[PDB]
Amino acid sequence: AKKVKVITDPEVIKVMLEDTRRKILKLLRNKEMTISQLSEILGKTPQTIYHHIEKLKEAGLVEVKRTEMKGNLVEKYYGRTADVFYINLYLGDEELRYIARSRLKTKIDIFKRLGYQFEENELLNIMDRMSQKEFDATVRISKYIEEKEDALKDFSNEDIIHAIEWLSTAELARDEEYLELLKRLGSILK
Amino acid sequence: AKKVKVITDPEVIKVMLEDTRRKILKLLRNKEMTISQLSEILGKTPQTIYHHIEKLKEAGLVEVKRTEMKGNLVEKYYGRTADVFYINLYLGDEELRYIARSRLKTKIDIFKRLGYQFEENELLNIMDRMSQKEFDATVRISKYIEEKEDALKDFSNEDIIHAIEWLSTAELARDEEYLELLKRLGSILK
Repeated sequence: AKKVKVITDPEVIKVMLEDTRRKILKLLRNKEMTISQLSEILGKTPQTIYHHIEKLKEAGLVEVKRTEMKGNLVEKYYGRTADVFYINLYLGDEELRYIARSRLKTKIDIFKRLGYQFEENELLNIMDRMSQKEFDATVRISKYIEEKEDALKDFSNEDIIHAIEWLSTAELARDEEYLELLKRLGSILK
Repeated sequence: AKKVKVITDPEVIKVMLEDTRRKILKLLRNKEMTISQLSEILGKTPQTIYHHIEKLKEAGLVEVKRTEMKGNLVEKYYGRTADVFYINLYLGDEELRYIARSRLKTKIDIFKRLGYQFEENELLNIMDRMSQKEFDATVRISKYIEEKEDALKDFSNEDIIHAIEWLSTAELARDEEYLELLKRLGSILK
């Protein structure tokens, strides 16, 4: 509904991954803002934010909540289509899988940079499987949350988010493959 | 240093837990802002933000980065003392333990509200132990990160944050008590 929204459309997911777009979405949680306000906060130019917002709008991630004649300029106030978004990078989309792997590899550079030694090929595989299991479990429970929103109107989105993590964690805990993957990680990363 | 800062002082931790203070800190990551700017974004009154900032300033969490004569009002620009803060609710401080338990109980109400049935006393204990282990592992690795900041200047704080999670997870994975706690959760929450 409006509190939580699960996204499985590879095209919108791809659009919301962009760095600035992310920051915009994070920002819009505070309240609906205009292209100017976002600009001032993000240290980004108005024209650039305009394009990002346009993209997010076209992706159904944001919408115009109201317009206002701010002096000599009529501006639109944008607000998120949902309080919290949940995505699954493991929806079978080839490009999404490689983005996930691109992200997991960045952290591996960090490990080696920090002095951790290991066989990067094995680690990436173990991280990718664990991450796939985690995304699938989180989508699974966030969907059930999404349909039970009326029963949670009395809770902050932060508490709801953290609750999903626990419920999701309890899920992974019933997955022996996951447990095995978790133990290998403990052996590989030291 | 400036990228990461681990906080073990119960008094500052207590100060940064306040809801609005949290939002302020989250906001200040984008850039240094004045009491007015925060106010407009947070939908909170200027005097109230003033008190929050004062508290955060007194807690060493924020500092004045520069002042500016904005028309008829001289304002201060506040910025975080560190890009990312890490806390440990399990530093032996009695009141902190109960705050942690207050938070874990909120999520249990959410579970029951969502239809999950279980013995709340056991769950709270299992969540608290798992959470204690997790906080201790994260503080442990974030400290090592804190001293190796020079080697990470080329990475975003987001990647660094996610890296700590993985390194921290690999840690918990070597803890058999944790593994057992993790499996009980899988049995308790369904």
